[PDB]
Amino acid sequence: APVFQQPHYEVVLDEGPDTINTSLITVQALVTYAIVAGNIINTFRINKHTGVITAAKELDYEISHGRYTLIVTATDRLTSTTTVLVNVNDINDNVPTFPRDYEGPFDVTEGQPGPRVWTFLAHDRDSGPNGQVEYSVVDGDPLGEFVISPVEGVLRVRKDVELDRETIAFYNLTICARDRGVPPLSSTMLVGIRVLDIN
Ligand SMILES: [Ca+2]
Ligand SMILES: [Ca+2]
Ligand SMILES: [Ca+2]
Repeated sequence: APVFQQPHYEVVLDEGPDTINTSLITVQALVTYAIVAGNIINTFRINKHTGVITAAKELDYEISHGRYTLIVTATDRLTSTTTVLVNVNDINDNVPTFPRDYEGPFDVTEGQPGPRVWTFLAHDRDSGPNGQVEYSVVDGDPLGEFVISPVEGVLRVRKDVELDRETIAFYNLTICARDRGVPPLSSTMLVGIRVLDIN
């Protein structure tokens, strides 16, 4: 019955398109080699003779949550088993994404201080800082009457500010979502605000 040289095998790599068709690791027992489980969307290939595990597809932190766990067999017909942990580091490869490019119209009454508009949320598929999102208003607020809370994405008129329909009747605000990855990724959406008469 064949003896695996290591009790478990392990490697740590950055996810990304540079991983396609690279040799990750070679397992050895003392004889033919297979991956029998943990091979997510056929990411991996084993050389049946040489025992080298190659990435057929891009290593992806978002599919693996940072670790692929492969069950490998060695057979001559007696069989023995091990595990191959392919540990993956997260890179900033997902843009913070709003589900719609435009939402509107959101009604707001003139003549009242600090009314709420609505909450916007961009999703980021990355983890850690790479997945954390900061919100801002980057256009369409020429008098500085609005704020979006930078973590919670709540758009409101500033506390001690009242709108006035005759001054400005409609706003189209560009909202920016920026992640805390290096380099950072961002996207924008458009918010349509209609200002209502105090009747
Ligand atoms: Ca990825
Ligand atoms: Ca990532
Ligand atoms: Ca990101």
